[PDB]
Order: sequence, then structure tokens, then C-alpha cells
Amino acid sequence: MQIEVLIRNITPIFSAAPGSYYVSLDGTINPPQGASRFPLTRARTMTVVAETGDGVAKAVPLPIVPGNTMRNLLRRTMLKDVIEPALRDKSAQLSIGAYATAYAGNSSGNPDGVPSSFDEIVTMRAHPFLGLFGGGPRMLQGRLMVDSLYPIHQFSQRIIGSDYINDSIKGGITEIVWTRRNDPILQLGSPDDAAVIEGGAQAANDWITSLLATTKAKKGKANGRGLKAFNAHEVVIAGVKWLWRINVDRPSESQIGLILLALNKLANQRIAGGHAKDYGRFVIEDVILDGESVWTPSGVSGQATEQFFDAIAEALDGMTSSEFEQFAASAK
Amino acid sequence: MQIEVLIRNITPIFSAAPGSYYVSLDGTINPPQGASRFPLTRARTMTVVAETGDGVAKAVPLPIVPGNTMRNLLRRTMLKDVIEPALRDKSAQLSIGAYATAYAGNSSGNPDGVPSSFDEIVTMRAHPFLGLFGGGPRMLQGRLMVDSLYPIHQFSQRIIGSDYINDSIKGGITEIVWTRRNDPILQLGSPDDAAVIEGGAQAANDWITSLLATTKAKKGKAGRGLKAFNAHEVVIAGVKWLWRINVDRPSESQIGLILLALNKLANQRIAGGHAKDYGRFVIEDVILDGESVWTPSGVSGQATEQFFDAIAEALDGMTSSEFEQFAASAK
Amino acid sequence: MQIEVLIRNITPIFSAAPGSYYVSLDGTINPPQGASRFPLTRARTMTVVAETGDGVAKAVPLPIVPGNTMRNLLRRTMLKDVIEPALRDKSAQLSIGAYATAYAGNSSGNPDGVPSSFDEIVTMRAHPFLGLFGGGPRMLQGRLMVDSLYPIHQFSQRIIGSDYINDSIKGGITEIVWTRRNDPILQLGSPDDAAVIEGGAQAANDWITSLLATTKAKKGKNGRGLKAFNAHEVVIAGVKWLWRINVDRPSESQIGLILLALNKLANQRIAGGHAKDYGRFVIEDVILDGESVWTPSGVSGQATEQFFDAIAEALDGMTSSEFEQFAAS
Amino acid sequence: KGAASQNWMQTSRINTAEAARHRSEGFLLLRAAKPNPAGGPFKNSLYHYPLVWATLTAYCVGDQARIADLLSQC
DNA sequence: GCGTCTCGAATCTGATGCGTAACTTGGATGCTTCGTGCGT
DNA sequence: ACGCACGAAGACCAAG
Repeated sequence: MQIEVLIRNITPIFSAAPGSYYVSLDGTINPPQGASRFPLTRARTMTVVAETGDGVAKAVPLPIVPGNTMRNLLRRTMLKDVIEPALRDKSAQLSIGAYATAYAGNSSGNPDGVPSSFDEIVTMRAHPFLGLFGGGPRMLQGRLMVDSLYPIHQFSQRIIGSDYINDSIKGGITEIVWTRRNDPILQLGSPDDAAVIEGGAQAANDWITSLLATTKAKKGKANGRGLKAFNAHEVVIAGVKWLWRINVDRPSESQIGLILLALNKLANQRIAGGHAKDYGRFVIEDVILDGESVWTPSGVSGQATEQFFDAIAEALDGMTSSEFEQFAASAK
Repeated sequence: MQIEVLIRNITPIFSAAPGSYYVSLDGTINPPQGASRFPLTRARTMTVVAETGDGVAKAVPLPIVPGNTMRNLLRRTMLKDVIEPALRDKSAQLSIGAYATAYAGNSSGNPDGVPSSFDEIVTMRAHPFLGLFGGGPRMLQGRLMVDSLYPIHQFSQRIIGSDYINDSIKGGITEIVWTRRNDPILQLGSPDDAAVIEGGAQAANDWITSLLATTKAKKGKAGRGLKAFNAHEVVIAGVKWLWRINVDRPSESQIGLILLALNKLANQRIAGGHAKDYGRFVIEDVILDGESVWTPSGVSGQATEQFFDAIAEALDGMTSSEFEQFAASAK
Repeated sequence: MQIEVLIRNITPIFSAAPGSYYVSLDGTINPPQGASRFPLTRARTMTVVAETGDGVAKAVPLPIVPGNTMRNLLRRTMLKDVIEPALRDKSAQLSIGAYATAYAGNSSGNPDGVPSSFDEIVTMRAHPFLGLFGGGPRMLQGRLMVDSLYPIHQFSQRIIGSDYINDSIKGGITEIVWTRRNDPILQLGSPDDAAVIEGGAQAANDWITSLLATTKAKKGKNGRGLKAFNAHEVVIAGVKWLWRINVDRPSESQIGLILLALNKLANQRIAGGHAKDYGRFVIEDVILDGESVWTPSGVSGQATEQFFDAIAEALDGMTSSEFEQFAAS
Repeated sequence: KGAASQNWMQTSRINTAEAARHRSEGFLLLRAAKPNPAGGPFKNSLYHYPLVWATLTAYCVGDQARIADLLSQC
């Protein structure tokens, strides 16, 4: 089954791209060495082939959110909001290994390397949760094919198709945000402010003297680091529409219902990093279930989704920690 | 746990954008090099997608106050008005590292690579203050999600929603203020005026002639004097802003602390322009998970009584040991 | 009978290349020993000779999907979509030998080696499915000869040809995707999060203590934790590929089965990356001996009507006994 | 050889998920509880063969026309 | 059911710091026979 | 009675 979810980000989305980048005050990435450069954490981009207005196809970078991040977002929503409430309602306790297996796929970094029995595989792949994600010490194949988050853009037309052209945005959708850190002891201006500090004025003077000496040493040399920092990070602007495509390999109605419940409770979560700055906030606009729209103002609802919700409710009522414990158990 | 705050700025808000921009005398930003190019300090804007009324999405610049600025404003308000007075009553003194960690999230730029124990995480995430603002040598994740300050504009309806449409403003909300610096000696033109200067008229004459020589050398060439003419760009006064503060699973004490900070938030300025009294604002409304809890005398009502009681009890039980444990490095 | 299948990948295609490769945070493959190294799982590449700036052609790595992978993909499509349902409609049951022969060409059903008579060879090499993919104890030669998935690229013009110069890409078509695994216990923030764990806070404390001890011991100097940071190379999305399938002397049934699989091929993935939804694609053109037989609704038209009728008749009269006889069980 | 030989790796495996599903649904008649990737019907195998770009040249005594006609179908 | 002269000029036309930190740094599997029970 | 199933076992050098 193919699920396409339409997402609009209320707040900017920030997915850090690994690797050191530098930007100048003007806003030029990796500036010439003559000017001053500041560390920059760029938003993750995926190179894609786009047919621009010229008619030729060229590889262009596209700011996206990784499919692994979206998969973990779905898994965390499912666990924290559907599975774990049921387990606690029935007073079901997972072991630490079962917990780590449910939240990260495996309970350690060493796969067993021993095959699973056929009945065990059938039992797990029919499970509402372990069937979708799989993993475990005996690395099982899940049913969930979860994709990245591609913005509806001129550059993503060849990927996501041309049925969302009305939501397409032409120009760059990426913005740079500058961040500062200050030394608190430098903003003291009265003995009252330093009264809460043990030692007080003497401690503040010692701190400032050490800071001055360290700054002079660093200037001359051009090993602790101070609290003064000025850097930037790159974010996707707020208000851009994204397409999320979820495929599931022949699922039972319980698994479809579980995915639908996660989608219903997904907007309460946040897509990527940027917790302090309230990044990653979004709202779901339309959820398409096998080519048909099943999204209402309330959420995923309608007559077509009743069977999935009933099946997942029954599965949750019958769900116990035994399946998780058996899945997470190691043969050796 | 969602808090929406409606803020109207009494005085212009000046959140400077890093980078050297230039403005001509007639208000054109980055003018052609033929004309004059007095420097300009631009108000910070964040590109946002907005519908211009024609049904087409457009990326337009929207002047905002950064979320980091407002988060530090909240942290400083809490520390200066609630946490420290509670600490002062018991004569509990934070160490220099603990104070630095409380006010900036760390005591040094080098974090510890180890993860903090679960007991420490449970102890700190339940703390009224350190739970909200994470950090420390071990990267604890705080419960506070502070967003940027978005003006209620036509360009921010796609972001702040349509709940506040009567407070929206259509045109540009940004203006240029021209700032000038004089040379006191040039304005000094009486013998009594120079009577207070060491050397009397000789020192002023030396100053003026040295200034003339430096100016002539600099003009011929094609240390900097005192005379200046610049411009800084501010958001006009009277615009309404929406501040969105989100907290994930807070205790009663933490919500009480946030509401206490919001009660005394207007006593502090938002960003920039301390000399010129910029950043002054008044809170129009505080929405507490869809419920308006703002009274004319602050956040009041039975709906908020338990939060205030919980935070009062927590402050009465507040000791510096939590701060010292939080700020202590594990290596 | 040549089949030319033009394929455009919606999502990146990840065919993991064997071997231990390393990359740094900046993206440098196999960095010097000075900097930190992270494991990398590169995409499959075939060394081909290409005219790099004219002059003298030099060997360049061309990212492809191996021909065996797509042979098995066609086999799996046939079985899952038109063969296994057909056998279920008859309530057919396959032994282990017949199943192994059908799904992997294995000879474990009767590894002694069985002599095939000429009449038997005629009967079984004309089987709509088993004729295309030979094997089993008989090890009959299959009628199918599929090629690898070569992208329409500047370096593949000597393999693909100059027939698709309009859909060619000049730059590199690979990228590095970084993957991270987190320890879930390190991300607990309250006893509410630890309620579902049997040990509560004590189990999490023991887990974190053991993790700290192991990390310190490894730093000073067995078991591995959950935290991991690694990378893998995928072929970027949108690149066009050309797939060539050939048959030596097909019956109508075998060509019809090929066309049915092509109609149902887009439902499957290419290479690996099932978790990340890697290998999604759309068929853009199927060419049957120089004529285009692809419509928006799939392979259709009058030019391919005989094959579909023949394969429908063969499927209706399909019995598990043919599979058992082919497997010599 | 126009280029160095490349060691081409190929494998062979039966999907254990599909096999288990078929065993459950009765399509496959297997009584064994678990697969054995080391050997048996569900064995994974790893093998390699080299790939070379080459110009094949050989010398023969025979009819040019018929040899060229035979090689036309190759 | 009135207009000329006037209809500017000269500066200024930034300055300083900050200008990263810590971890992660892979894992497992690709044999077949022989003996002893256990399902058709 | 006969075929299938399941575990123990035995070759073992060993790098850049």
C-alpha cells in the first residue's frame, strides 16, 4: 500500500548535514580565505536530477529530510503514543533489551548471525509493530518502505511527479540563521549581580582576567575554550510544502491502522533537530491512501478507514510484551 | 504544552542582521557605487513562504526577532526575577561555573563526551529551571521550545495561522533611522568651553589640526576620527507579534515558572537599542493551550492557581545543589 | 526478441558493493589515516572505458545494478504476481525441491543430476516460466539473457549507444547518505519514559553505567553498543536507465509472461534499501524489437495481444506437476 | 585487456520471509523449522568471477564467408 | 481672464570580537557429513 | 518401514 502525506512546516526545518562548512558575514558559503569565515551547519541536501525550464536534465541539490529520520519519527510516534499506552494500560513491562529493540531495531551492535525459525518469522512479520520495522538480533525484513521528505519544488518534479505542481515553489527555499553565545560574567555591572556568585567580585575578576589572558594567547598563537561564540546554521524556510511517501509491503489491516494512528498523532511530533528554537513544527494537509484522500479536518477518518482502525484497536487490546521479548531475545 | 503570547511593541525593535549593508541618502539599500554609500545595519529578517493574495506561494523576507534572542530573554527574566530572589532568601551562592551554566547553558566551550546518568537526567529534567533550559557539560535536552517573534503580517499568515487576522498589517513595517556622531572639539568654540581641557586652547588646536591632516591624507590617498554618519534599520512601533512557546510534558512547577516570567516579561526589552530605548513592548494576550489566561493585572485566574502554587513551593525548596551538580564536569 | 525497458528511478537506487570502504565527514572516500574514518557502503560500479574529454579513453567506474539482481527481480515479479497466484487459484502445493528450483534455480531437490530426454527438453524449455529461467537438477539453459541496469550517462555511451543522447546526464550521479543509530536509553528523560521498562530507573542506570564502563575501557585500550555513525553511497534519484532483455527462441507464452512482469514490475524495488524505500522507479518505454509497446496504462495494443492471450491460456492450464517434473522430484 | 580485470561478485539466496509465508499458507510443503544458510535448499552462496574489457583475436584455417556468417548471429 | 529671479552647498561615505565543541570512528553471514531420533 | 529433521563435528593457515 502506498501512503502519500502532504506536510507544511509551520516553523523552519533544520536537519544538520554532517561535515564542516564555513560562511562569511555576507552569506557566501565557503568564502575566500581573505575574508572572515564562520562555522556553518548546513541543512541536509540530496542531489537530484531535475528538468529545469531549459529542457535538459541536470543534477541539483535539494534540501530534504532523511528517510531514516522520518522512519524514526514514525517509529517514535507509534511507540510513545499507541503501543506504549496500550502496554501500560494492560500493565505490560518490557525488558531493557526489548525496549532498545523496539526503539532502535536491535538490542546491541552484534547481530546473532543465526537464522530464525519460519514460524517465528511469520509471527513477527504479522505483528502490528515489529512486522513493519523488523530488525532484531536476527535481522528480519520489515514491511515498511519509508521515504525521505521531498519539498514540493521545481527541482523535485521528476521525483514526486507533476500532480502537486500547484504547491510548487520556484526559488531557493533555504535560509541562514546566525547564532551567538555570550559570556555571562561580562554582563555583570553591579555588586548586586555578583552577590549570588560565590566569591563575588573576586571570582568575576579572576574569570575576566583568565578570559583576557586566554584571548591574548590565542591571538598571539595565530587550551580551554570560552563562552563567546558566533556561528550560523542553515534551515529550510517556514511555510514550504513537503511530500512524504510511505509504502508498506502487503500489510494486514492492523498495520495499516497503526500507521494511520501514527499519522493522526504525528503533527504533535517534530520532524528534525532544533529543539531549542522550536524547529521542525509542521501540520499535515492531506493524507492519500492508495490514490484516495482519507484526511479530514479532524484527521485520518472516513468510512474507508474504519476496518483499519477496528483491526488496530483489536491488535492493541490483544498486544502483550511477550512478542517484544521473544523478538529481542538473542539465540547466543 | 503550547503558549501563545500576543506582543505589541511600544518602541521600535532593532534586531540587527550581521553583515555590512549600505544605504544611499534617499533610502535605497545597496545603492550603485556612483552615489553615496553610508553604512546600514539591517533589521534581521527570515525568508518565509507567503501567499500574496493571488494564490501563489512566494518566498518573501519577514522581519523577526530570532528565537534564540527570545529564549535568552526568557532565561534572563527567570533568573533575574524568580530564581535569584529565591536563592537570595536562603543566602545560597552559586559558584562561578554554576552561574555561567545557569545564564548561558555552559561554563566553557568544551563539552564532555560522556552521557549523564539516568538519575541525574531525572533529577535535572524535573528541576523548575534546568529542566526547561538544557545544556551543561553533558548535553541535557531541555523541555523548552522557544520560537521566533513573528509580526502579525500579511506575509506571516502561512506561519502564525489565521487566528489573528484583524491584527495583521499589510504594508512594510520596517524603517531607517539615521544616526550621527559629532566631534566635541569642533563644537567647542569658546574659551570657557576649553577651560576644562588640559592644555586649554593648545590641546584643542592640536586636535583640530591633526584631524585636518588625517582627513587630507585620507582624501589624497583615496586610526579613525569621531565624526560619523550611519543608518540602522528598525521595525516600526505598534506592530503586533506572536510568540509561540512550546513545552513537552512539563511539571506544574515549570509551567508556573514560565507564567511568572511572562508576568514580569514586560519589564525587560526584546533586543537591541538599549541606548535608544528600543525593544519596549506590552503583552496583549497570553493563550494557554487554547485558553486565554491574560488579565489586565497579568496572568491570573483559577486555571493558573495550581501552577503558581507549585512554583512557589518549588522556589521555597530551591537550593544551589542542583545548579552545582548540573555545572560540574564529569571529567 | 529484444526488449528495451527505459526506467527512471523515483528514489535513489542502492546496490551495495562488497568490501570495507571508509569516508570522512567531508565526504572524502578512503581518507588518510590522520583523520577520523567512517565506514562506507558504496554503490555497485562497473569499470567501463569512456571518452573523458575525447583524447584517449580511460577506465571510469560506472554505477550500475548487476544483471543477476535484475534477473532475480524479473523472476520474483513473475512468481509473486502472475505465477504464485495462478498456482494458488488451483490450490497447488510445491515441494521444497520445486520451490527451490522455481525461486532460485537450486538443485537441492535432486542434486544427483538427472538425465533429460530430448522430448523432455522440448517440453520443459517451452514452459512459460521455467523455460525462461533454467536451472534445477537438470540445469537446463534458460531462454532469458537479461543485462545490467546501465544509466544513460556520458560514460555508458559505448554500452547503451547514442540512441538516448537526449536523456543523458554528464555529471556524477552518486551521493553519500549518512546514517546514525541512537541508544534509546540515553534518550530517556523522566520516569514516565522508563515506566514501560521492567527495571524502571534501575535498569536504565545499569545500562548507562555499563555503557560508560565499556566506552572508557575501549578508550583506554568484545561487546558493541547501539550508537553508530556510518555512510553509504546511492545513485541519485531521477537518473534514467536502459534495461535490455533478450530471449533466444521464445514461445508466445514466455513473451506474454515477460510483458505481464513488465506491467507489474513497478510494484517492486531495484537492488537494496527496502527500509529507506530505495529503488522505486517508473517504466517510461518498453520497445519490442524496435516498436514501442508501452502505453500510459501499461504494455497494451494490438501488437502485443497474441502474447497476452497465450500467457493467459498457459496460466489457466498451469499445474504444479509441471514444476515438479522440471525439478525432477 | 583494455582495462584491469574486475572481480565481479554474485550471490544466491531464497527470501526467507516469502518462504516462511508460503510455508504458513501451504504453498510450500516444508517441515523443517529453520532455514540453514550454510547449506541446503535455503543456502546463501557467495561466488566471484572476473570481468574484462577485451578485444578477442584468434586465427583459424577455414572459409571466411561461412565463419563470418556464423559469427553474425553471435 | 498675469510672470521672471530662486530651482542649495559640504561634509560624513564605521568600528570591535566571534571567526565551534563532543561523540560516532560497524556488525553477521554465505559447510557438509554422520549419527540418532522422529514424523508420515 | 522409510524419509525427513536436528545437532555435533571436523579441516584451519591467518596478510595489508
